[PDB]
Amino acid sequence: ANYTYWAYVPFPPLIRAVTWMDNPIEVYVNDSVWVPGPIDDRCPAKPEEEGMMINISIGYRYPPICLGRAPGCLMPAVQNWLVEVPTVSPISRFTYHMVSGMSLRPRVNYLQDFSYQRSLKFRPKGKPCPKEIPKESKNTEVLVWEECVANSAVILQNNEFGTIIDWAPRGQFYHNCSGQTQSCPSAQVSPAVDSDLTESLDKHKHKKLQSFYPWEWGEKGISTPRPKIISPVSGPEHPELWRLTVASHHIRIWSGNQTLETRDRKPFYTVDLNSSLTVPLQSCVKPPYMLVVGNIVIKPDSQTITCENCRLLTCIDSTFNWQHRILLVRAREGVWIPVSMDRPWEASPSIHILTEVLKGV
Amino acid sequence: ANYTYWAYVPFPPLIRAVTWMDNPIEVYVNDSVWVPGPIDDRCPAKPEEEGMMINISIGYRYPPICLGRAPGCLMPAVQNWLVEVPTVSPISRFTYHMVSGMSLRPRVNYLQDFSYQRSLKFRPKGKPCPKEIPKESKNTEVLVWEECVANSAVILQNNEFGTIIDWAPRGQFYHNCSGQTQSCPSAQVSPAVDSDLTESLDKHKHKKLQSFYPWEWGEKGISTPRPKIISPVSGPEHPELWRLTVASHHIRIWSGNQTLETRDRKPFYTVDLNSSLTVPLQSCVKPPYMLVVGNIVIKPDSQTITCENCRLLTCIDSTFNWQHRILLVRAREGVWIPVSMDRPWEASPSIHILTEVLKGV
Amino acid sequence: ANYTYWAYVPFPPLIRAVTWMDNPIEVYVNDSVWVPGPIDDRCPAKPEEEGMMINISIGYRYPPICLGRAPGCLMPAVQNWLVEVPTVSPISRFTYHMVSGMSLRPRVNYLQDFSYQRSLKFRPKGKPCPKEIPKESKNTEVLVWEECVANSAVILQNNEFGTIIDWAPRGQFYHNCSGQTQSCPSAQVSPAVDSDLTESLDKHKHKKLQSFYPWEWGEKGISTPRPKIISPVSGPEHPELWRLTVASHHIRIWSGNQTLETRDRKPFYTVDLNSSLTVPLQSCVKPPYMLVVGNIVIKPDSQTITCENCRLLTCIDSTFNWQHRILLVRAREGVWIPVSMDRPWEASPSIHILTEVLKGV
Amino acid sequence: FIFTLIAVIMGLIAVTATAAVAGVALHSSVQSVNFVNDWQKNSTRLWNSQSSIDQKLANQINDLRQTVIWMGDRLMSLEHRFQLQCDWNTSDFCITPQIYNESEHHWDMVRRHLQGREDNLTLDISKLKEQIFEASKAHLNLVPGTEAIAGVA
Amino acid sequence: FIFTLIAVIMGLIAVTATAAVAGVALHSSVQSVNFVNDWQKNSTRLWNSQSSIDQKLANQINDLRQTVIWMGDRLMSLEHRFQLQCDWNTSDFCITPQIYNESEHHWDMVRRHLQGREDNLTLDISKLKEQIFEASKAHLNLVPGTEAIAGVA
Amino acid sequence: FIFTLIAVIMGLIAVTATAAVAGVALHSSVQSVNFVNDWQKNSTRLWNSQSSIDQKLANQINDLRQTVIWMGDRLMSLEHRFQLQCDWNTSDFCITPQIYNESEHHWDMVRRHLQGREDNLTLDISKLKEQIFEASKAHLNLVPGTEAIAGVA
Ligand SMILES: *[C@@H]1O[C@H](CO)[C@@H](O[C@@H]2O[C@H](CO)[C@@H](O[C@@H]3O[C@H](CO[C@H]4O[C@H](CO)[C@@H](O)[C@H](O)[C@@H]4O)[C@@H](O)[C@H](O[C@H]4O[C@H](CO)[C@@H](O)[C@H](O)[C@@H]4O)[C@@H]3O)[C@H](O)[C@H]2NC(C)=O)[C@H](O)[C@H]1NC(C)=O
Ligand SMILES: *[C@@H]1O[C@H](CO)[C@@H](O[C@@H]2O[C@H](CO)[C@@H](O[C@@H]3O[C@H](CO[C@H]4O[C@H](CO)[C@@H](O)[C@H](O)[C@@H]4O)[C@@H](O)[C@H](O[C@H]4O[C@H](CO)[C@@H](O)[C@H](O)[C@@H]4O)[C@@H]3O)[C@H](O)[C@H]2NC(C)=O)[C@H](O)[C@H]1NC(C)=O
Ligand SMILES: *[C@@H]1O[C@H](CO)[C@@H](O[C@@H]2O[C@H](CO)[C@@H](O[C@@H]3O[C@H](CO[C@H]4O[C@H](CO)[C@@H](O)[C@H](O)[C@@H]4O)[C@@H](O)[C@H](O[C@H]4O[C@H](CO)[C@@H](O)[C@H](O)[C@@H]4O)[C@@H]3O)[C@H](O)[C@H]2NC(C)=O)[C@H](O)[C@H]1NC(C)=O
Ligand SMILES: *[C@@H]1O[C@H](CO[C@@H]2O[C@@H](C)[C@@H](O)[C@@H](O)[C@@H]2O)[C@@H](O[C@@H]2O[C@H](CO)[C@@H](O)[C@H](O)[C@H]2NC(C)=O)[C@H](O)[C@H]1NC(C)=O
Ligand SMILES: *[C@@H]1O[C@H](CO[C@@H]2O[C@@H](C)[C@@H](O)[C@@H](O)[C@@H]2O)[C@@H](O[C@@H]2O[C@H](CO)[C@@H](O)[C@H](O)[C@H]2NC(C)=O)[C@H](O)[C@H]1NC(C)=O
Ligand SMILES: *[C@@H]1O[C@H](CO)[C@@H](O[C@@H]2O[C@H](CO)[C@@H](O)[C@H](O)[C@H]2NC(C)=O)[C@H](O)[C@H]1NC(C)=O
Ligand SMILES: *[C@@H]1O[C@H](CO)[C@@H](O[C@@H]2O[C@H](CO)[C@@H](O)[C@H](O)[C@H]2NC(C)=O)[C@H](O)[C@H]1NC(C)=O
Ligand SMILES: *[C@@H]1O[C@H](CO)[C@@H](O[C@@H]2O[C@H](CO)[C@@H](O)[C@H](O)[C@H]2NC(C)=O)[C@H](O)[C@H]1NC(C)=O
Ligand SMILES: *[C@@H]1O[C@H](CO)[C@@H](O[C@@H]2O[C@H](CO)[C@@H](O)[C@H](O)[C@H]2NC(C)=O)[C@H](O)[C@H]1NC(C)=O
Ligand SMILES: *[C@@H]1O[C@H](CO)[C@@H](O[C@@H]2O[C@H](CO)[C@@H](O)[C@H](O)[C@H]2NC(C)=O)[C@H](O)[C@H]1NC(C)=O
Ligand SMILES: *[C@@H]1O[C@H](CO)[C@@H](O[C@@H]2O[C@H](CO)[C@@H](O)[C@H](O)[C@H]2NC(C)=O)[C@H](O)[C@H]1NC(C)=O
Ligand SMILES: *[C@@H]1O[C@H](CO)[C@@H](O[C@@H]2O[C@H](CO)[C@@H](O)[C@H](O)[C@H]2NC(C)=O)[C@H](O)[C@H]1NC(C)=O
Ligand SMILES: *[C@@H]1O[C@H](CO)[C@@H](O[C@@H]2O[C@H](CO)[C@@H](O)[C@H](O)[C@H]2NC(C)=O)[C@H](O)[C@H]1NC(C)=O
Ligand SMILES: *[C@@H]1O[C@H](CO)[C@@H](O)[C@H](O)[C@H]1NC(C)=O
Repeated sequence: ANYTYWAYVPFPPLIRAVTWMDNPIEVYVNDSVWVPGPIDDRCPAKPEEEGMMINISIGYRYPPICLGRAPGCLMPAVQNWLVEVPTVSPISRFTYHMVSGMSLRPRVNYLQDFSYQRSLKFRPKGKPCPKEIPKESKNTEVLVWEECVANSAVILQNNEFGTIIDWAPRGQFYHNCSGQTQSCPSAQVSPAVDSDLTESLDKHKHKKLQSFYPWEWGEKGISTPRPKIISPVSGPEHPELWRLTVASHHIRIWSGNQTLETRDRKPFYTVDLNSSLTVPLQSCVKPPYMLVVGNIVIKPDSQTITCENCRLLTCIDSTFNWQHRILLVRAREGVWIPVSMDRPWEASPSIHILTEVLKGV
Repeated sequence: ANYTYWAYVPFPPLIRAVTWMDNPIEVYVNDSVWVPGPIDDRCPAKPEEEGMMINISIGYRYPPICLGRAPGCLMPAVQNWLVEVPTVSPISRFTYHMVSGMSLRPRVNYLQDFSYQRSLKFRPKGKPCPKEIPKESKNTEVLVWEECVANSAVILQNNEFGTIIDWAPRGQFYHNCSGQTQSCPSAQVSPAVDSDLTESLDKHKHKKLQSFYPWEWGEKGISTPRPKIISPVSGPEHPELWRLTVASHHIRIWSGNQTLETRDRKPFYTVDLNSSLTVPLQSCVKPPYMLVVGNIVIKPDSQTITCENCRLLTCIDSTFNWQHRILLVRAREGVWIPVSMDRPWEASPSIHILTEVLKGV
Repeated sequence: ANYTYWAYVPFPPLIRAVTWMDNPIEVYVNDSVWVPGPIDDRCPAKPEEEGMMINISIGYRYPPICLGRAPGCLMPAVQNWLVEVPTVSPISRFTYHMVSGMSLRPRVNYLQDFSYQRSLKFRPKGKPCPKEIPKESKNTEVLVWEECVANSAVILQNNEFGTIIDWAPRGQFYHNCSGQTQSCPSAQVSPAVDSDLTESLDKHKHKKLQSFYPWEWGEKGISTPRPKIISPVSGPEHPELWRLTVASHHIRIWSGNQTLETRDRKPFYTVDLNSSLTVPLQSCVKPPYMLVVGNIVIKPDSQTITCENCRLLTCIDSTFNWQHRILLVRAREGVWIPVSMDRPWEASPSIHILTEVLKGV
Repeated sequence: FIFTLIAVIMGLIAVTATAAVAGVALHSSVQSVNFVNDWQKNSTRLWNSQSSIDQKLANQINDLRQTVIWMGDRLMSLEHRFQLQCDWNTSDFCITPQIYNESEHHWDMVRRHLQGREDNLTLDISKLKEQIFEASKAHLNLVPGTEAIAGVA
Repeated sequence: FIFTLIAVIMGLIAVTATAAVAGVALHSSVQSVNFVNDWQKNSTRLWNSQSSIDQKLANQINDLRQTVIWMGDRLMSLEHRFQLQCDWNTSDFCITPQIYNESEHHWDMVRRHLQGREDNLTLDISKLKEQIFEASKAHLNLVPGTEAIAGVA
Repeated sequence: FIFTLIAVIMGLIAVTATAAVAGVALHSSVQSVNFVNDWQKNSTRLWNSQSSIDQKLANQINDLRQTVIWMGDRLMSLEHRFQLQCDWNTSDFCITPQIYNESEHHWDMVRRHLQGREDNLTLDISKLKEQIFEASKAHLNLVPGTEAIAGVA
C-alpha cells in the first residue's frame, strides 16, 4: 500500500531571505584601493551559472533585506564622501578629494525644505563624526574609511515594512546661516547626482557652486551606511549592504577646491570640482549566501516574498540595472517533510537478506 | 546474570555551577531605557516551572559565582551613578541626575575611616574613568552607560573562597581636603541606601547634604561592576552579575542640584536630591543557564556546594528576597556512569532476529 | 584477491605548517609581570616527549611561518622598549626604564646609512604610536604594553618567499638634526645588542651614549611586532611570533637616565643605562599546535618544507640555540588515502554471522 | 562556513534553480520518496563535497556573530540528526518511522514550513521532534514486526 | 547555543527538578539500565527537540568567548560520540561494551564525577576513554560470540 | 579546541614522531588496511580521549578567528563523516566502497595530498568526494551481492 513518514532533509535546495535580524554578512569587493575589506578579486567560482532564472515564493519571520525601488526595499542614491585639506593661501579655502558612490538613499522631508528625515532613537556607541577640519591631512591621495556616529541618524524607511535608521553620516554642502540674515539659503546641495555615475562615463565632469556665503560640508566623516531596524523589531547594524549598492555603478573620483574672490565689494565663494576618473567595482557574496535579482514583491500583511522570473546571482557589477531589486538569501537549513513509501519503514535490510538467502536455497 | 557497562549520557539532567573561570554569560533585562543590552521583555518560556524546589549537592573545580549574604557569595548593596551638569548661575554649581541600583558591595576598611578596600593589582586596559566634568552634557535625560577603568579596583572578597576585585568605579560624595585644615571631613557619603530601593516605593524621597566645603563626586563614570577573580586563579571579568543584582529591587531615579549660599559670612554648599520615580526591572538567563536560589552553602575545604529546598529560577524581579542567595548554574555536559543490564552487550539485534525467525519455523 | 578502496582518516598523525594566511595562534608565556597574556606557568603536559626527533617532508599552499636564520624564515634580533620619565632637574632630561627582548629583526638599508627598510603599504587601523612624552608617567615600575601603529612599517622579508611587513614601532636612539649643521650624526644607535641577552648574564651591564646633540628615542610605544604578509598573498597580522622569539633568551631590564653637562662651553648629553636584572621566560604552544625545530629548508619553487632530524617541541626557553629554526605546525585535518584489503567491501557482518550460524548447525 | 565551490560540478545557484521546478510540486502535495530524493540529491551532493574552508575569505572576517550563529545551527542539526532513526534504504536524507498524521498536521502547515514561515499556522517543529523522538526508540523499531518474521518463516 | 523553549512540553527547570529525586539514588550506587533511562529520558527529549537558535537573543551577543567554548565542548562531545560503540537496544544514550571494574574504579570516583568534580579522587575521564576506545573495536565486538552462535545453532 | 593532554598516555609529539617512520612508506605506495590502522591508531586514540576544553587557557583567547575557523573545519568534517558509508570491520577510520582507480588518480596525486599540497597536480578532494557520495548509496551497497548470497545458500 502507501505509508507516509516524516523525513528530515538536512541540506535542502531551498533558500530563505536574509532578514534585518541577521548579523552582518560578508560582501567581498575586488578593489582594496577605494573600498575597505574584505577583498576578493576572483570571478565567481561558477560564472556560467550566474543569472539562472527562478520563481520565488517564500515566507519570512523578520523583514527581509531588500535593495531597490519597491515597497520593503531600500532605494539607492549617490552618496558623496569629501576630504578637505585647508590651504594657507588667502584666495583659497580648501582643496577637495571627493568620492561618489551608490549607497542607501535617506527619506526626505517634503515639508521641511527637502531635508533628510532624521531620528534620534537608539544612538549607538562609537566615535562621534568629526565637526572640525584636521589641519594635518597627511596621505591625502589614499582614502581612509573610518566608522563614525553621526549627530542624528537618517531614516531610510518608516512604513509598515518596518523602521530602518542609519547612524552613519550623510555629507552635503550647506551654509552657516545661524548668524546671517534671511537671505542666507538654508537648503543643502548635493555635489553629485545619479547621472554622474552612469551617463558619459569617459567624459569630463565638472560641478560649480557659487554663493556669497562660505560653503560648508557636513556631516563629515568618511563613513559608510550602517542601517538597522528599530521597529517592529530591533536588529543589528548592517554595514555590508552599501558594499552591494556601490558596485552597481562606477564610483567617481573628484578633485577640486573652494576659492574666494571679490564681487560687488563682497566675498564670493566658489566650490569647483572636476572628475575624469571612474572606477568599476565588483561586490560578491559567497555560498551559502546568494542574491535574488528582479521584481521582488514583499507583502507584509502575510509576510510573503514573491518573484516571477528572478535571477540568481552572487556578484554585482556596474552593468546592474536598477529596474530590478536585490533580495539577500541564504541556503535553507534542514526541513521536515512527509514522504510516501510503498512499504513499511525498515531499520535494516536484515529481513531482506534473510529472504534472499532462503530463496537462494 | 548481571553485567555492568560504562555508559555515556550526552544530555544528563544534571547542573554544574558557573565559575569565575567561565567567560561572561548573557543576562537579559526587559527595560532598555535604563539598562544596556542585551534586552528581552518576554516572560519566561515556562512561567509555571519557575520556583520548582530541588536539593543541590555538587562539587566544583573553580570558585562558583554566587550572590547574596553568605560565605563564598558576593553581598549586594546600592550603587549610585551620578550625572553632573555644570550651571552658569552664580548660586548653583551643578544639576544632578542620579540612578540608584542594587549591585555588588565592596568590602570596607573598618580601621581606615570606613572607606573601601582597594587593590591595584592587574589593572585592565580601557578608557580611564573621567576625572573632570564635561561642560557640554547633551542628551542629559537619556543615561549613557560608558565602560571605564577606575583609578584603583575595589575588593569585593578577600577570603579563603578567593580574591575578587572590580576595576569599575564606585561613586560617592566627598570633600577635597588636600589644602584645607583638619576640620574638613574625610569620610565619603553615599547619597542613597538600601531602604531607598525598598521602603515606601511610591512616597517622595529626599536627600540633603550640607557642608562648608564643596561637594565632589567620585569616582565618576556611568560604569557598572566588572568583577574578576585574581586568586587562587585568574579569571575573566564578569560584567553581567550586576544585571542580576539590579533587578532584585526597583531602581530609583533622582534629580537634584548643588547650591551655594552664605552662612556666617562663609560659603555653604548644599546638595539636594529628590525622587518620586522608581522603575521595576526583570533580568533573565536562558537555557542552558539557570539560577539556584536559596540557602546556598559553599564549603571550600572540600569544594562542595549544597542547598536544601532551593528553587530553580531563570528570572530575577523586584520581589526577590535577599535572605536567599543566587548560584549561577548551567546544564551539565555529558557524563560517564556504570549501568547494569541482565544480558551481555550486543552490537545488533541480528541474533535476536535469527532466533525469532527460527522459532517461527 | 586484492581490493583497493578510498578511506578517510579523520585524525591522521600528520602535521601541516602554520602559514601566514592563518589567523594568529595562542602562545602562552609563564611570566605575566613582564609579558602580556595569555599566561600559563605550567610545564608541558608531557615533558618527557619534548625533543623527539622526526624527519619532515611536507608541502604548503601559503608561505609557512618560520623563525630563524634561513631563507623563508624571519631572523631574530634584540628589540628595545624604552619608557622615559621627564625630570624637573636642570641637569637631567629623563629617567629611563628599558626592556630588551629577542624579537623580529627588520631588514636594513645597506645603501641608506644602515637604516631600516620601510614600507608604507597597507597601513592598518589603530592608535598611532605617540610622538610626544606624557608628562604624568604613573606606575613607572610596571610596564604596560600598548599596541600602536607606527608612522611607517618595517620590512622583515622582501624576497621570493614573500613580502612581510610590520607596522609595530621599532625604538632606537637618534639625533634630531633637522635644523643642525652637517656635523650632526644621522645614524640611529641601538642601546642593546644580542650579546646583552646571552653573555655574562649575571654580570653588570652598562651602556653609555655621549654626544653634543640631545638623545631622542623613536619610534616610541611599548608595542610588539605584528608582522603580516602582503605579497604574493595578503594575510592577517601575527602578534604572537614575537612571544616565541622572546623566550629564546633572557629579557634584560635596564634603568637609566639622560644627563646634561658642559663641555667646551657647549651642552653635552650623556645617556647612561645600567642593568643587573635578567628574566628567563618560557613560551608554549598547545595541541593541536607544535613546533618543528632544526634545519628547516623551505624551497619555494616547489613549495616544499624539509628537515632531517628535526625535534618536535611545544615550549621555547632560554636554552634555545638559534642555529636551529622554528616552524609552526598544527595537527593535520582528515586525509583521503587508498587502502588495500583481501576481500570486498562489506556494509555489515550479517553474511558472516549467517555463515557462522550455518556452520554451527 | 565559507567555501569556494570551484571544483564541484554544480554550484549553489544551479542547485537551487534546477530544483525549484520540482519544489513547486513538493509545495503542492505529498510526494513519493523517489521524487523527494531526486529533488534533494544535487543539494546533498554539493554539501557533501566541499574540501576545506577558504582561508583567503575566512581570515578577513571581522564580525563573527553571523558565522558563530550559523555554526551553532549546524551543530544543533548534526546533534539532532545523530539520534534520528532512519530507514536503511535512504542514506541521502533520514526517513523516520513516524507516520504522517494528516488530521493532526494538515498540508497547509507543511507548506508553510517548506516556505520558511514560523507563524501560528506553521508546522510546530519542536512538537513534531518530540513526537518523533518519543516514537523512534530502538526498542520499538529495530526489531522487525511479527508479520515480517512470520513471512520469512 | 541559545534557545526559547516555548513549544516544548518540559523546560530545563522541570527536567532538572524532577530528575534530582532519582539522581539521589543514582549518586548512591550503580543502578539498572531502565532506572538510568527513566532518569535521563526527559533531558534527552528536551535536547533533541529545540527548533532553532533564537535570533532575537543571539544577535545581541557581544562577547562570544563563552559561546565558542560551549560550542567547542559540544563539538568535541559529538566527535567522541560518533566513534562510540553502543548497545543496539538503548538509543537515548550510549552503552559501551567496556565492563565496569569496581577494583579499578571504586564507586567514590564515579560519585565525584557525577557531582562534577575534577580532583585527584575523581574518575579519570581521559584514561577511561582510552580504555573504552581500545576495547570497543569493531573487530572485537560486532561479531557475536561463539556462545550466541552455538545457541542459535 | 584547546586541551591539556596530561592524563593521556601519549601526547601529540609522541604520536607524530612515532608515526612518521611508517608514514614514509605510506607516502611511498599503497599500503594494506592493517598497515594504515597501525599507523593511525594512536592518533585516533589521542583524539578520542580528551576530557574537556581547558578553561584556564580557553578563557584568555582574545582573537577567536583561528579558533572559529578550526571549529568550522572540524564541523564540516564531522558532517561529511556522518554520511560516509564505511566497512563494518574498521571503526577507527572509514573505508568507503569506492574502488581506487589508478588510471584516474596516479599515485603522485595521492602523495601530494598526503604531503598537504593543493596544487594542480594534487588529488582533487571535491571531485573525489562527489564520486564517493554518488557511488556510496545505501541502495547500492548495503544489500550484499548475489555472489555472497549464493555462497551462503
Ligand atoms: C573589479 O571588477 C570590475 C567588474 O568586472 C572590473 O571592471 C572592469 O574593468 C575592465 C578593465 O578596466 C573594464 O574594461 C574596460 O571597459 C571600458 C569600456 O569598454 C567598452 O567600450 C569600448 C569602447 O572602445 C569597447 O571596445 C569595449 O568592448 C566595451 O564596450 C574601457 O575603458 C576599456 O577599454 C580600453 O582600455 C583597455 C585597457 O584598460 C584596452 O585594452 C582597450 O583596448 C581599450 O582601450 C576596457 O574594455 C570593464 O568594462 C569593467 N567591467 C565592468 C562590468 O564595469 C574591475 O576592473 C575590477 N577591478 C579590479 C581592481 O580587479
Ligand atoms: C520588566 O519586568 C518587571 C517585572 O515584572 C515589570 O515590573 C512590573 O511592572 C508593572 C507595571 O508597571 C507593575 O504593576 C504595577 O505595580 C504597582 C503596585 O501594585 C501593587 O499595589 C497596588 C495598590 O493599589 C495593588 O492594586 C496591586 O495589586 C499591587 O499589589 C502599581 O504602580 C501599579 O498599579 C497602578 O498602576 C496601573 C497602571 O500602571 C493601574 O492599572 C492600576 O490600577 C494602578 O493604578 C501596577 O500594578 C508590577 O508590579 C511590576 N512587577 C514587579 C515584580 O515589580 C516591568 O514593567 C517590566 N518593564 C518593561 C519595560 O516591560
Ligand atoms: C618561566 O620559565 C622559565 C624557563 O623554564 C623559568 O626560568 C628558570 O628559572 C629558574 C629559577 O629562577 C632558573 O634557575 C636559576 O638559574 C640560575 C643559573 O643556574 C645555573 O648556574 C648555577 C651556578 O651556581 C648552577 O648551580 C645551576 O645548576 C645552573 O647551572 C641561577 O640564578 C639560580 O641558582 C641560584 O638561585 C637559586 C634561587 O633562585 C638558588 O636555589 C640556587 O642555589 C642558586 O643560588 C637558579 O638555578 C632556571 O635556570 C631558569 N630556566 C631557564 C631555562 O632559563 C622561569 O623561572 C619561569 N618563570 C616563572 C615566573 O615561573
Ligand atoms: C580490574 O582492576 C583490578 C585492579 O586494578 C589495579 O588497580 C587499579 C587501582 C589501577 O591502578 C589498575 O591499573 C590496576 O591494574 C585488576 O587487578 C589487577 O590485575 C593485574 C593483572 O592481572 C594484577 O597484576 C594486579 O595485581 C591486580 N590488582 C589487584 C588485584 O588489586 C584487574 O585485572 C582488573 N580487571 C578485571 C577484573 O577484569
Ligand atoms: C579508471 O580511469 C580510467 C581513466 O580515466 C580517464 O582519465 C582520467 C585521467 C580522468 O580524466 C577521468 O575522468 C577519465 O575517465 C577510465 O578509463 C576511461 O574509461 C572511459 C569510459 O569507458 C573511456 O572513454 C576512456 O577512454 C578511458 N580512459 C583511459 C583508458 O585512459 C576507467 O573507466 C576508470 N575506471 C575503472 C577502470 O573502473
Ligand atoms: C515561472 O512561472 C511562470 C508562470 O507559470 C513560467 O512561465 C511559463 O512558462 C511556460 C514555459 O515556457 C509557458 O508555457 C507559460 O505560458 C508561462 N506562463 C506564463 C504565465 O507566462 C516560468 O517559466 C517560470 N520560470 C521559472 C524560471 O521556472
Ligand atoms: C582636476 O584638474 C586638475 C588640474 O587640471 C587635475 O590635476 C592634473 O592632473 C594631471 C594628470 O595627472 C597632471 O599632469 C597635472 O599636473 C595636474 N594638475 C594639478 C593642478 O593638480 C586633476 O586630475 C583633475 N581631477 C580629476 C581628473 O579628478
Ligand atoms: C530535600 O531533602 C529534604 C531532606 O531529606 C526533604 O525533606 C523531606 O521531605 C519528606 C517528604 O515531605 C519528609 O517526610 C521528610 O521529613 C523531610 N526531611 C527533612 C529532614 O525535613 C525534601 O523533600 C527534599 N526536597 C526536594 C525538593 O526534593
Ligand atoms: C525632583 O523635583 C523636581 C522639582 O520639583 C521635579 O521636576 C519637576 O517635575 C514636574 C513633573 O514632571 C514638572 O512639572 C516640573 O516642572 C519639574 N520641575 C523642575 C524644576 O524641573 C523632578 O521630577 C523630581 N525628580 C524626580 C521625580 O526624580
Ligand atoms: C631521518 O632520515 C635520516 C636519513 O635517512 C635517518 O638517518 C639514518 O639513520 C639510520 C638509522 O640510524 C642509519 O642507518 C642511516 O645511515 C642514516 N642515514 C643517513 C643518510 O645519515 C634518520 O634516522 C631519520 N630520523 C628519524 C627521526 O626518523
Ligand atoms: C641601575 O643602577 C641603579 C643605581 O645603582 C640601581 O638602582 C639602585 O637599586 C638598588 C637595589 O635595589 C637600590 O638600593 C638603590 O637605591 C638604587 N639606586 C637608585 C639611584 O635608584 C638600578 O637597580 C640599576 N638598574 C637595574 C639593575 O636594572
Ligand atoms: C541534478 O543534477 C543532475 C546532473 O548531475 C541533473 O541531471 C541532468 O538533467 C538534465 C535535464 O533533465 C539532463 O539534460 C542532463 O543530461 C542530466 N545530466 C546528467 C544525467 O548527468 C538533474 O536534473 C538534477 N536534478 C535535480 C535538480 O533535481
Ligand atoms: C602506538 O602506541 C603504542 C603504545 O600504546 C606503541 O607500542 C609500543 O611500541 C614499541 C616499539 O615497537 C614497543 O617497544 C612497546 O612495547 C609498545 N608498547 C605497547 C605495546 O604497549 C606503538 O608502537 C605505537 N604505534 C605506532 C606509532 O604506529
Ligand atoms: C626637531 O628640531 C626641529 C628644529 O628645532 C623642531 O622643529 C622639531 O619639532 C624637533 N623635533 C622633531 C621630532 O622633529
